[PDB]
Amino acid sequence: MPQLVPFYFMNQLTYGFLLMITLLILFSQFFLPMILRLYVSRLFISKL
Amino acid sequence: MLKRFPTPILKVYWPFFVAGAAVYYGMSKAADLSSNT
Amino acid sequence: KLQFALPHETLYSEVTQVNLPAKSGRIGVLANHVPTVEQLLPGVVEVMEGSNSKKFFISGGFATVQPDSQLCVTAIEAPLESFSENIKNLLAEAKKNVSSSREAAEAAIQVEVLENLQSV
Amino acid sequence: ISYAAYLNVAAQAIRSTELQTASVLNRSQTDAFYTQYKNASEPTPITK
Amino acid sequence: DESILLLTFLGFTGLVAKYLAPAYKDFADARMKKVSDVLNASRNKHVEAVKD
Amino acid sequence: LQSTLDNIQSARPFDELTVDDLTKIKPEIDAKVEEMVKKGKWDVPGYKDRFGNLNVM
Amino acid sequence: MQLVLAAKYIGAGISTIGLLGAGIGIAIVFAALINGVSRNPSIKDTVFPMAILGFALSEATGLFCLMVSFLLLFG
Amino acid sequence: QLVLAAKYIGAGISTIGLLGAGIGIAIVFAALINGVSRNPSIKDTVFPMAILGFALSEATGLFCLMVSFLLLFG
Amino acid sequence: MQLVLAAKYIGAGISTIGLLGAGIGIAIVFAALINGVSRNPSIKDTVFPMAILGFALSEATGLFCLMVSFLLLFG
Amino acid sequence: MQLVLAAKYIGAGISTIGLLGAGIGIAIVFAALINGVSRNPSIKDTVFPMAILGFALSEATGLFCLMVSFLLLFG
Amino acid sequence: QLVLAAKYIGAGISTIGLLGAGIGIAIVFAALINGVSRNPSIKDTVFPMAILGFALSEATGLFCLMVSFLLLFG
Amino acid sequence: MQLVLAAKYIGAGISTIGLLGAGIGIAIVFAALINGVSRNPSIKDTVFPMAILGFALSEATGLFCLMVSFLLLFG
Amino acid sequence: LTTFSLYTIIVLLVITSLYTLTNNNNKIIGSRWLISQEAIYDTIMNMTKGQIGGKNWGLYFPMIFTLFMFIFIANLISMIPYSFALSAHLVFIISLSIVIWLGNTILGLYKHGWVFFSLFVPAGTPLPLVPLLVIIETLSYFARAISLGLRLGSNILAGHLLMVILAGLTFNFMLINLFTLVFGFVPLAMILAIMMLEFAIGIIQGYVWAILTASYLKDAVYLH
Repeated sequence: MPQLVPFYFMNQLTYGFLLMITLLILFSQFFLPMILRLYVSRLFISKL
Repeated sequence: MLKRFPTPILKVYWPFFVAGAAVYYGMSKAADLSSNT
Repeated sequence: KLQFALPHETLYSEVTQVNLPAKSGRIGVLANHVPTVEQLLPGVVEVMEGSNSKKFFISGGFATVQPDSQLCVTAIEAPLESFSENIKNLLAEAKKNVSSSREAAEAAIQVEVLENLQSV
Repeated sequence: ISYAAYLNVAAQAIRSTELQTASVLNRSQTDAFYTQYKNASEPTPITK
Repeated sequence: DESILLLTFLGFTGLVAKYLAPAYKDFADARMKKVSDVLNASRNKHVEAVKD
Repeated sequence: LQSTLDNIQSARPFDELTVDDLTKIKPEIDAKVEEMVKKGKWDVPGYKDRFGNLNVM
Repeated sequence: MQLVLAAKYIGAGISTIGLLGAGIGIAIVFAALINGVSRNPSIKDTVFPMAILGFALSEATGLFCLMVSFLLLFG
Repeated sequence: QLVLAAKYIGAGISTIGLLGAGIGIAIVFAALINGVSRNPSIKDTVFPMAILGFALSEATGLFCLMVSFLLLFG
Repeated sequence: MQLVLAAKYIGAGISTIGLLGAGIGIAIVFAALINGVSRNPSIKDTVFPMAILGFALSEATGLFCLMVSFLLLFG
Repeated sequence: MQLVLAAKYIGAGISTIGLLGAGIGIAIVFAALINGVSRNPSIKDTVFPMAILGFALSEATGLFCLMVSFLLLFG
Repeated sequence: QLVLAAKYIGAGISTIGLLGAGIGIAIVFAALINGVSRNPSIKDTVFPMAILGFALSEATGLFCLMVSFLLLFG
Repeated sequence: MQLVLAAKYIGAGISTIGLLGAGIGIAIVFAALINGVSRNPSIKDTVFPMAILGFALSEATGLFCLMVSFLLLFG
Repeated sequence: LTTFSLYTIIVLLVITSLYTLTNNNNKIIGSRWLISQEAIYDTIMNMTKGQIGGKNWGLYFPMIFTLFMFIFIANLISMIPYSFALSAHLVFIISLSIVIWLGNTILGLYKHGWVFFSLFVPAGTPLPLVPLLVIIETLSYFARAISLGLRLGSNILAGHLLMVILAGLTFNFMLINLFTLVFGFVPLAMILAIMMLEFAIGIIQGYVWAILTASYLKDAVYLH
């Protein structure tokens, strides 16, 4: 099948790994602590 | 909305990253052998 | 048609659904069911006659579907809502009891019963 | 362990919610002494 | 060929709008309520302590 | 204490309220979150013992 | 010519083998029904729709198989 | 002739499909016996079930059999 | 080419055999449902989505066979 | 030459047979789950991870087989 | 050539062997779920042994697979 | 010659079939171990070495088969 | 134009919107869309607190989360009836799986020396069959290498290809006049049942990915 034999493997793989690393950093530093912030805030209000 | 909280996952995730660099090189050679189409 | 009984009381009784935790897993009985004898373990029980439900916490006993659709339930002492924070105090005691140790079986059973009540 | 001992203990354990009445406690508490016998010669009554 | 595939996807979104968009509304509602009730309850709770 | 009653009277959070205002009035919020981000934990026990835990499993 | 016609007649036969599985499957659903209903006769009224669903689905795997058999048999 | 050969060989292959139905029937009758021996009196309800189960099990085999005949005879 | 084309049609029939396993699989999940429900009654509300899931997953492995069969047969 | 291409498509058909076992396997894991749940409905939350593990692991052998099929077909 | 064709055929036949391992894995997990539903509590002892049993059932299938690659490439 | 070389590879492929029985086999022993241990909580001290013996023996049929596969393939 | 690159960008743009435009005022009661991303977070919090459950469960929770969300979104993108391969570019998924396997082997070696290989003696068993159980333990350890990637890749690719093949057949089915399309709804319904299923088998595969690479990480992090 032509779709599973390109030669563009490294071209693809470079942009592919760029999306992965972006999401990892993005989650880890930004969006994950903002969900945990909702949790802790809700509990802090729950305490108060 | 968003706030940056640093994650020092560099030293944590060091074996994951090492495998990626090696594979970057290795898939290049596999690609080079197939690109002699 | 249920026959539920205890020494001191002959609680409740026909009875449409009875849901039991037995050495057969959990069993629900509706009308005729196969005539079995089952060891009742300590249990959380629901008994329904129509959709009206009476809820029992049960000390284990015996269950026997009879061949005459008389569901003979025999138990010692129980309702789950009357029986239910002092169970948490008793939980601390039972853990302590396990610490010291037939005494082993006693303390183990106490932990089991505590878990079972804690479930509701 | 023995089945009737198992059920007995379960009933006894159940005799401990906070609303519990004396009669419940009595139905699962006894201080009797089984006067062990033999033959005549009777091993001493040990608390039941 | 691929317009048949789009008919299947269109059918897929039709089922979604029947069942899922109200269900997800109900799900979202359920959580919104639970959070709110805890929050407003806690606000009440400290006010009691003030009065005491 | 009259003032304390008045302060609850003039604000009753119940819909929304930016977490930034909560961080500004209590930077402890952001501190606890940050310590958790640093630790590699994400459990808030009271968000489980006095809020749900949204799991089908 | 002969090769294509041969391939059709052989290939049809081969397909038919898959169909045996569905036959056994159907029996398994019915067996469970009988045993289940034996254990509680009044579970029957709820269970009979569920049983027919399981039967139909097991049979369905057979339908797809049999279609492929006929496609090879009769083009 | 290759085409005629393919018919006779092909017929043999198709015959394999029937085996599942034969087994299927046995399973239904076994369940009948198990249910009946356990309950006794489930029987009057169960008897129409047993006949039905036989028929459906047989039917999947029957589809195999007609395919066998179609290839065999032509 | 007559050989290669014949080979496609034969190979298609071979893939069709695989369907027997899935057919039996569907029945096994539903048999468990019937037995469990007959024992407990009341479990069914939780269990019924799981039963459909079990059928679907067994079927899915079957579909992988089916796409090879159709890839040769039609394609 | 024709033999090679023929062999590719025949061989593809042949490999596909291996998958059937995994299809039954998945059903068996779900059957166990259903029976376990009906016998103790609270087992489910500890068991749910183990059930998913069993689905995947059973499936994996079949997908290895399928991958050889794809090596012939696409390759 | 016939030899090139032959390695493709041989690879196909060898792949079927995996079937048994897939069934094997499911049998270990079924017993795990049944045991744990009986006990509520057997699992801690059982789980290490169970992962060993899964691995071994799978391993047999991998022998089939390794023969397939040895045929196909070799 | 070409036919004989082919027959070596082909014979190896056919030979590989026997291994499937051992795959199922090891699992039946381990399943029984789980079942027994779940019944007793305590059969295990006898049963664990007994079970390892059962594994080794069930595996062996597959290994005899594998030996023949290698003899055909390489030889 | 590199289609694969364009759809990887599209995945990135979907994920940014899920914590921003989904969110509407940093609500303390929870925005209607954002309630989804609470539940996913919690059922994976309690899953990797379950699965590896260290004091560093959450330390590897971002890694397990971006493997969730990547697969979760890219099995929406691959489901569009006019969109190009991502996970069906098998080479990205399998490469990623082998990378994770190598990064587990290295982690196990790094953390537990060359006595990392003591992991592959499974249990106390008779000494003459101790080496055998190392061979077919190590064999199973890099079966995890290819199993994890190929499971997901095969499922997504095969599903879409099945639908497209059945769609192409139904093109020639509908090239037989409308009287055949009296009782001709059933192949369309079959593609529809598969279309419901293909999202399902991708989220199930995403869960299977993320539970299994928590279990493998349990093995790699905790020596015995």
